[PDB]
Amino acid sequence: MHFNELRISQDNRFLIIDVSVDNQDYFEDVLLDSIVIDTQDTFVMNGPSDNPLYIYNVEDAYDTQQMKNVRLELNIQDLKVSPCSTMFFVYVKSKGTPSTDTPCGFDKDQILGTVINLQPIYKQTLKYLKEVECDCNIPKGFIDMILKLKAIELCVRTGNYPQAIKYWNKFFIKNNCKSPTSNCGCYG
Amino acid sequence: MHFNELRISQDNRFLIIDVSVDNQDYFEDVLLDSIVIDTQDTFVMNGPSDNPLYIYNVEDAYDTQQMKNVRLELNIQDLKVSPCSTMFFVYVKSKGTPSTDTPCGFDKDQILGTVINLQPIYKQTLKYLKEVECDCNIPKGFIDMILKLKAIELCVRTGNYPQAIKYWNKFFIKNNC
Amino acid sequence: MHFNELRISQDNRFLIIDVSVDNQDYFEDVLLDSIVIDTQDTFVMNGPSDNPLYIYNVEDAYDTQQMKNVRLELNIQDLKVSPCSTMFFVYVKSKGTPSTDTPCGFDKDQILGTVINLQPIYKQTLKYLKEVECDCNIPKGFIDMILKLKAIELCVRTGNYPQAIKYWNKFFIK
Amino acid sequence: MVNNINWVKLPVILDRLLRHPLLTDLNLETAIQYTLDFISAMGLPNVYVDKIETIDIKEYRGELPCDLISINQVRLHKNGIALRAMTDNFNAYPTHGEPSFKTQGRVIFTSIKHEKVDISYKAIMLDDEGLPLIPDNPIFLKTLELYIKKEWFTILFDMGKISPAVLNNTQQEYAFKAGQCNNEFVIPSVSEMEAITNMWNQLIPRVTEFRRGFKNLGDKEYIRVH
Amino acid sequence: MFFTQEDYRKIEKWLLANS
Amino acid sequence: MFFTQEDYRKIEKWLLANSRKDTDF
Amino acid sequence: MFFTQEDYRKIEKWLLANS
Amino acid sequence: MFFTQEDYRKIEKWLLANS
Amino acid sequence: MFFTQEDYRKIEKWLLANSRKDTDF
Amino acid sequence: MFFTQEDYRKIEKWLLANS
Amino acid sequence: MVISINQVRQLYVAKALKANTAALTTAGDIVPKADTAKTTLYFQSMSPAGIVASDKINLKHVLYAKATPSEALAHKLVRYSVTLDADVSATPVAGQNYILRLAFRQYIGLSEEDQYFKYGEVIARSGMTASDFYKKMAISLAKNLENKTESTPLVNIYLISAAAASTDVPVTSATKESDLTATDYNQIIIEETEQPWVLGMMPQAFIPFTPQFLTITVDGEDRLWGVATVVTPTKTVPDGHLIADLEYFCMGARGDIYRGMGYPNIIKTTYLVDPGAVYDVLDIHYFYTGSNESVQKSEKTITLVAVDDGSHTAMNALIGAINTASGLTIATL
Amino acid sequence: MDKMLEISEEAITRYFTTLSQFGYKKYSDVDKIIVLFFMEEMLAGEMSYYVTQDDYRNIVNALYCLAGSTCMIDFPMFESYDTLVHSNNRTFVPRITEDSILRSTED
Amino acid sequence: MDKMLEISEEAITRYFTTLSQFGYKKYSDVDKIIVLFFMEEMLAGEMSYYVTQDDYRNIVNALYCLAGSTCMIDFPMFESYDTLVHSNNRTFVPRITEDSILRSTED
Repeated sequence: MHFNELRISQDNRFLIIDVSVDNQDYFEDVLLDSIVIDTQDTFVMNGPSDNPLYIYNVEDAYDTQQMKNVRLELNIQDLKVSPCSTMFFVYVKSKGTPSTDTPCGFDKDQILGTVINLQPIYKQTLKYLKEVECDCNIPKGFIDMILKLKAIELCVRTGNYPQAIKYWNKFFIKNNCKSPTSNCGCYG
Repeated sequence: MHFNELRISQDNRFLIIDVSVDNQDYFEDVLLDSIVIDTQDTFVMNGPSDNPLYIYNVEDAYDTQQMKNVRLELNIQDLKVSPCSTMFFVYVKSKGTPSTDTPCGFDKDQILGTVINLQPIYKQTLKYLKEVECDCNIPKGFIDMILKLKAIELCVRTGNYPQAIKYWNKFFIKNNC
Repeated sequence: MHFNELRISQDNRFLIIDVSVDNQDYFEDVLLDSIVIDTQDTFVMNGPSDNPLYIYNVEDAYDTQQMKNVRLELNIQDLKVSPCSTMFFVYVKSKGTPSTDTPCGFDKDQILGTVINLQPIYKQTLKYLKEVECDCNIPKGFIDMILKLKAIELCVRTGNYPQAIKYWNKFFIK
Repeated sequence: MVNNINWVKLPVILDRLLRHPLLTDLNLETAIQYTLDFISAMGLPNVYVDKIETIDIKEYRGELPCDLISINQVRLHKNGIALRAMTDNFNAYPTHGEPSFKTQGRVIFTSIKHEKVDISYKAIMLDDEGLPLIPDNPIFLKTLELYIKKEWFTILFDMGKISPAVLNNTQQEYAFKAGQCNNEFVIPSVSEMEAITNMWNQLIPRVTEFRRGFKNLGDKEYIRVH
Repeated sequence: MFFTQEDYRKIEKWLLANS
Repeated sequence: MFFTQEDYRKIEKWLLANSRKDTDF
Repeated sequence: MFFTQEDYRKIEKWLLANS
Repeated sequence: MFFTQEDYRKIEKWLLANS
Repeated sequence: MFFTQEDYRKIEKWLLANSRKDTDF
Repeated sequence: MFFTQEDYRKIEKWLLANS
Repeated sequence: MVISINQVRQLYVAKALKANTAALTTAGDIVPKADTAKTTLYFQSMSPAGIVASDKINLKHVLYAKATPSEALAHKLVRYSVTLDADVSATPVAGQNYILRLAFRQYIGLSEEDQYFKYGEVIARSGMTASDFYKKMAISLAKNLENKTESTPLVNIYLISAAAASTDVPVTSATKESDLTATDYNQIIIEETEQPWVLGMMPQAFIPFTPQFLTITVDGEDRLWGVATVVTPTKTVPDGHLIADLEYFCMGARGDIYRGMGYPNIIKTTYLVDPGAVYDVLDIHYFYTGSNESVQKSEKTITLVAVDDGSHTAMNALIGAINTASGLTIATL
Repeated sequence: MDKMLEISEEAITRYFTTLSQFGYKKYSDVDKIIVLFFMEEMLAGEMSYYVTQDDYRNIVNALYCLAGSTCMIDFPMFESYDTLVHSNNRTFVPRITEDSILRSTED
Repeated sequence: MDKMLEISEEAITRYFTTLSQFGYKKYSDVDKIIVLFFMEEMLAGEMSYYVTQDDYRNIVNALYCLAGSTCMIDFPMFESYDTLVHSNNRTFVPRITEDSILRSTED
């Protein structure tokens, strides 16, 4: 199993999820069970919390490739959370048994992916961007913002998620952005 | 729409563009229209500039799902530009009306993809690492290059392409590869 | 899989390699595969490098328990390297699947063993002891040599072979 | 200088100042300021790092390095001819000779339009931290200690927290050690006295070592035998 | 700018409206 | 690409420069 | 949105082409 | 690297995995 | 000598540069 | 784990040899 | 042949590799010998009357050691597609005289002032197509350039049919009009040929040519008649004649500088190369330096030559035995 | 444009916010504000018809000197999804282990 | 690699731990952190295809200058069972007090 598109729309409306089982020929019998959305405030070390933010069972739909690829486009206003000061954990639960002879560690029934809105972080980094031009001084703000982002990236891709929330709360929980205008806009 | 792969070939002879349209149930009616290549000299903010480097029309190649996927391998030396010292901008257009159930924000006809050659940066990093191997001191130029690359990355991801051109032309223009 | 003796001959003419597979019951299926020799010039962290110094494939010698134990004696001059100023890296491989009852971490196909010539070090220690005999003062070069040897020991036992070669080339060759 | 400038970190001075119970509130923040003040007030050239760095001239103007404090010389990169101070009042201004230069800030105003120039300049030896790095000469350390002590006692005496005799003694000691340090860092070594001797005794005087980088200021002046 | 054909058709449509 | 009213106003203001009325023949 | 002169040239020329 | 044969068999096994 | 999915991904991305489809004959 | 260019060259050549 | 040297050039033939001193039995073997402290490389060979050695290559005083294959030393024979110029007239007009002139430039001498001009001529008639015209001019050139009376082989001419379009039909001074039965001849390919070679006395050099045309006055205008475009070459001259004259020269350093001068009394050197075999060349160029004020350089080179069999087997084993013994990175060709 | 208007509105609002908290802004910065809203006026009126694409290029490159110059003028953020190093999501699908005459082969 | 990841995570975590305890880290060491994570993303990205084994040697031998440079970066520990002088566990077993024409013999 893997993630194809894990992103928040830059208009700060939609938490885009697009998961698909891996295409190898041992992964026929493995299907998708459910999608659990969780936040930094309701996180647990192992598996989803018992108080998630949103649950979506895949099998409550057409009943096979339609299962093997799923996409959610949740409106964040419905979830009653801020698109910018919120960091989401997307758990995807599998339903089935991979055929034997697979190399071990590919038969992971659960996969987890972290989501953040980088646009306000780029807004903060653009402030210190021009320090790169000036010589004779260290671009201290630019380096600080780069290290702040890289800490969260590193702590996510290593699985050290709790320290990732600690850094996120320290740094970016006070991020501000323009809330999506609920009345839709004319453009194209 | 989106990009599948967008890079310069490892042989420094081709500029690869592979475009595909999103698989969405509301993008059946959307196809691909054209591919426009611009450099840091002709780039303009409001869409592709006039007198572009290379205009490509997709209905010439094919004789409907073929229209939804396009791949190119443009010999850069035919474009009459330096593969090392050029910053290609690749625009793509849709020529299609998505469905009425399209979520707000996804009905963007145009996209943009920036391209640079990574060999010169690689060779510069190897030179700086070789300097580091002597006396285990980091040259300040190495940190400067890293942070200038980060600045160009931030400018590109934020859409501030003119200042990215400024930084590129000022700092990284003289490149050996 | 382990080493029985990995030594350079006292005559400074042969490089002795005597490998064996462990005696525990669940390496019955496992055999010995090959012997790859690298120096301080051609080493790479990720296994043996390309263009190695000397490759050896063990089916060639024999015509199955004979294949579990191997002994080599390479004339170092035939390898076209200096026996006194060369640090050899000796890789070995298994080409065999252990049973399913193996305790975790024991199933590793590859090992490595570093080799150097102790004769020059012995001569340096004898020279420094001769210096000590005169006036009973410890030369500081002797303590430096001792501590640098201990540094290379620590680097080898921790697996930090790059800095190990750096120290070797910087101190015990030049 | 007879002795060598072995470098040590700044808090070596706070090792020595804070022995005094009346100087216990001094800090590295104060040490940095008063140390820079002492370095400049003494103006000893052996304390600065000699560096050479080339720049290009765009049009009678060039960008100056960041750490520059003083310029030993400026020369043309291709000829090697050294530059002189620019006495001209209308250098880069046209209406309707020997090259020269001038430096104020981060800009150097040369009399050449487009050329590369070599600048031999002096800077400060820094630490792994971006801080000044001081000589460990105990004369220098004692004089800097006395400078910081004298400043702090001047403040306390303006407050009325120090007897005037104490401040007078501190100023006297600092004055003597300032003279001592000035002479220590200035008086030539034996190898420098050979250079001075070769410069001094010249049957045919040499008066054009500025054109070169004073390379031959110290060469011996050998007369052939006839 | 490129002004693909449907933009020209939009311009025609608008202009021809109060025609 | 979406055009709003002011873009159309600019287009008409440009086209008015080139054109005349029948009386102007 | 912002038009240059060349945009107006394109629009007007293409309109006359269709008249 | 010095690849063993069985590693190559693994590579082709996993490549023909998406056969 | 164990391979993870990522290593196989690198192998794929290398091999894709060398191979082409039926249409490209 | 890490690959270099030569590793990929060996892998692809060994693939093509047996195809 | 006589070549230029960088103060010496010595050649040794690698007809076999033996890896040890006591195994040199056949003449022409080679053993690259070097000590374990990589300071000296030298080559012991088995000469036909004893064991010889090379000069002692100081391995730090090496400038380049690059081995060159057998196909990078083969002369490609240039071609010329002679056709009718379609913009003048697609078909030959029935009155004019159609002459082709071949302009040679090093006919007997070495200069381009020592020229030679051979011709071919057809009078065109009515009803004569383009294919019937090329059938008439390849006979006219083969009776000029490929006759049995010419003192030197100058060029080789062929015709090309439009059905085949790749295979050459050769036309010599015995071929008639009735032998060539094709109505679709569309070009005449004129190809350079291999000049004779006598060992050491007549080296491998060639005679170049450029086909030039006369005028046909198509409409009261003296328009040139044709166009000659150079085609990519197909036939190669192999490397046997170059290395056999290269060994013949380089034996003069270690041996007699004369080779037969005075013939009751020669020292007849027995050579090892076959002139009908193609060879690979490795040229190690090193120098000499005294360890004193005289750091001035005396350049040398040692050329080793091994037989090519198509897969470069005999040379790639020679390079590897030099690589491990001496510690040099000669690129395996 | 519709974005120069937003940038100028933000800039003058920040200017008067500073003049509310403080009673002073650098006139070297008021000069940049003046340049900014002069350009906003000129491009959004009857004077834009003299603008070529070269003029547009020069105008944009001159305006971006104002971008991070002050706190009032800030770097604009546009909708972009690109980068200097794009991803490779192509998939490998071998056919019947079939090598071509020289290259490998997929679907 | 999977280890440059661990070293980079450790280094930046230590950096921010120091900025939590103190309010200052030497920028001469922030330079080393920058070089380290820049290298790791260089080697775990789309630019890992341009590296030869000589380049790998150079990169490793240049990164080992950062090993003990600061407390943030440490000497990595690998699973090793070797040493500069090995133990001789071979055993001696002659055959009924026999010898060869010159020397001793065993089983």
